[PDB]
Amino acid sequence: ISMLDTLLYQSFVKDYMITITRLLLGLDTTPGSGYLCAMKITEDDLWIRTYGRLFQKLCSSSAEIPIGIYRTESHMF
Amino acid sequence: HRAQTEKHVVLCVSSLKIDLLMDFLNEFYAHPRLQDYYVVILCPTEMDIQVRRVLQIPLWSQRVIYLQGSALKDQDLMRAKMDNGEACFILSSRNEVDRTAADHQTILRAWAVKDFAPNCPLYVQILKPENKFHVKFADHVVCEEECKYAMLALNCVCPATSTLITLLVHTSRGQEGQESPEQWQRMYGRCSGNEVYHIRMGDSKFFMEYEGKSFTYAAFHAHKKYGVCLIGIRREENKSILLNPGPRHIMAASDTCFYINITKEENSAFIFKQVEYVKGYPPNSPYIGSSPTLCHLLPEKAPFCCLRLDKGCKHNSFEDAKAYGFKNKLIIVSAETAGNGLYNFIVPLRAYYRSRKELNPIVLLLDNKPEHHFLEAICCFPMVYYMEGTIDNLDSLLQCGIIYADNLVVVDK
Amino acid sequence: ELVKNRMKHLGLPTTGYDEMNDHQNTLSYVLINPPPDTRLELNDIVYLIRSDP
Amino acid sequence: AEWISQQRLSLYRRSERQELSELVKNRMKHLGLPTTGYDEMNDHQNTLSYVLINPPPDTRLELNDIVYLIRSDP
Amino acid sequence: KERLKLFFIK
Amino acid sequence: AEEDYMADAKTIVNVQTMFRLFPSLSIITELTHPSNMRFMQFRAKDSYSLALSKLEKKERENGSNLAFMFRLPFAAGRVFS
Amino acid sequence: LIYLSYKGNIWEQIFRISFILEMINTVPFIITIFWPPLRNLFIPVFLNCWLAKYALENMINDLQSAMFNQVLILICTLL
Repeated sequence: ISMLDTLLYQSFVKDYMITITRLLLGLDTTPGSGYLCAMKITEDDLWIRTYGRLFQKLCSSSAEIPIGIYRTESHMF
Repeated sequence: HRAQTEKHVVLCVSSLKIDLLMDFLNEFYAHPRLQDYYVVILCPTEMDIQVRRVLQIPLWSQRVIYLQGSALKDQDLMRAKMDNGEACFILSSRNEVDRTAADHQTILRAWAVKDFAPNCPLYVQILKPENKFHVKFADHVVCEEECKYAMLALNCVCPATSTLITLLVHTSRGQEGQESPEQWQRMYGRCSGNEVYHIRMGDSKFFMEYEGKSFTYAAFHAHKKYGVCLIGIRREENKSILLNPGPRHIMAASDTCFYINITKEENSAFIFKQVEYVKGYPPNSPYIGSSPTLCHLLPEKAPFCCLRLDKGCKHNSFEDAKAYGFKNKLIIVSAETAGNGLYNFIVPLRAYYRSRKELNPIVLLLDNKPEHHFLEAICCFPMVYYMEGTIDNLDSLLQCGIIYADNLVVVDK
Repeated sequence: ELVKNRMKHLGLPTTGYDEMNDHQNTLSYVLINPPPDTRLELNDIVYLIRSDP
Repeated sequence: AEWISQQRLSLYRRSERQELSELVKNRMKHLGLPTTGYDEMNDHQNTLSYVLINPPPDTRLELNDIVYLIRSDP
Repeated sequence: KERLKLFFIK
Repeated sequence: AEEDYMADAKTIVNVQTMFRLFPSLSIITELTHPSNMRFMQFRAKDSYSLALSKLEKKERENGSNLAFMFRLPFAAGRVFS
Repeated sequence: LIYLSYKGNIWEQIFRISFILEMINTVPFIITIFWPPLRNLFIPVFLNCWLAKYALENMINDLQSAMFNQVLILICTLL
């Protein structure tokens, strides 16, 4: 919950921040806004190599901008 | 003489600990523009020995001040001088056993600051969403239950939304993973600095002539060129902030745009130079400020008997999760009581915009019974059940179906 | 074998511990707004942002 | 349902006064009571008020003032 | 103001 | 409760709930401490209530016993200590 | 050090403990350069002890934390 406290402290200079963090989850139902979601990069999706080229598909498909990614490397304990 | 000329910031609290203090001290002074501002505590109870070790460090002895008193009585407000204060924070301490008791006191302090100083901006923190509307007059509210349970729900859909937001809200220059040997460690350190910033369309190095073009047409051209992701827009007509407007939003000449980068334009210009469901609103909103998202719902609201797995009802008599035959893997939620956070869990997971065949069923492993308040609120939603058990008891878990389950949320106290 | 004995007590199919729950212990981490040149590995999950109809 | 999408404009663009009225109105349908009593019977007044004790004889008397009388026993 | 300030105090 | 004036918060929150719900409803109460008259039927966005706090300070400075006097919930007869 | 922390008020800097002691010492030394007969005049540069004393306090508390280090200053203050 340390992050929820840090949100409040940083929001002093960044007033907008509270509304962003609330909208990211999907609590404030502002008509024009959207929501956060996932898309798994399967064996078929390696068509595209890099993160920059990935925009050409996702932006031109259906208004889908990406924020970041979630990798899975091999390291078995 | 200090209060007239020099700056002034306040912090009210139930009982100040090291974790509330240290994290505030690090994050507040991390802001480069806001370094010289003075800090003042307004704690009712006596000092710990650990908190004295932090205050007595040379630099924090100068700026950080401790007033031992409560926000209700006016002498503690008169010594601090709230009327000419820059900001005022009020933290609900994760300290008292009863959560509503700690919250009612925090709301009572919020009025005391509002009644004393009218123009002083409140940065209130609140536990329960039930008593959120009592401090909706304040500028910035942080319902910690809503935010906790909503992230835990959204973690089920997209893996690590918790950490995704943690790095956005945390202040950081991004100097991490430099001495670290591995590839992922150094690249993960670059992402620490990434925080959301704001700029207007006029003074825009990035979006100088992408006005007539579409929304994503600007971001792709910008990101390949410089390396900035466009997020949100609010024109001067209304302050309603957006997140990924569609292509129909045309980029105006004076809109306060929002974007993610390590730092803003003004701080560093290094890179600058070189089956029979229903879609509808949830009727039983359990609290006042519950913005109702469009959601999947049952056509007829199923009774209290059909919600509980443990006993076979007089509609479809089944006991364990295997007898129902749930397609798609399961999600579980352990909890102390059936609070309104578990309603805030269900909302983002059971939305209309989520695909109906991707709806992973929900189980609420409550320790106590569910109240008639919450049972009526949760009543409407599809494929959500409960069983009275704990995480320690193995047999109670296996009935719910650990054998096939993607995620398992845990919330204890 | 502890869990497998609990499944016989409850009256459930014992296959689900080993077969359904295949045991994976792979490393994982997150990235936020990387460079355009950065690569894309197999089985990565990308945080998209949709829009309202 | 082509037109029910507009319900969000009514929900978003709304006051807490409406939220609280519609909360209570849903509780009245649960209990099985006439829903008219929130707005019609309870008309919402927020006028200022205060007390005075033994004022001067010259002091005036406004409309809808309540005077603290003292009666006697038969 | 700019150059010496980052080396003196900060 | 450890502190004095925070002990009767439950009642103030529950009444302030009922005040927002039913503006029409005149609601009377006995709160324990006399400091918490201000919080009884609290007005957030109204300058006239917030102006009286500054007037209430000058009462206490002059050496007046009846300080709580000027709060609207008191004088209306909907609360007393 | 004035141009770094020039926070509106100049009287926050000039009339202080660390600054006045310096101006009592260093201003005469600049007068001894311009005036040729004032080399033989008495200048209280022995007061630099109280400046070196104050120079230690800011230096030492840059980094028990200040048990032995504080007591060493309390000896310096007396000596």
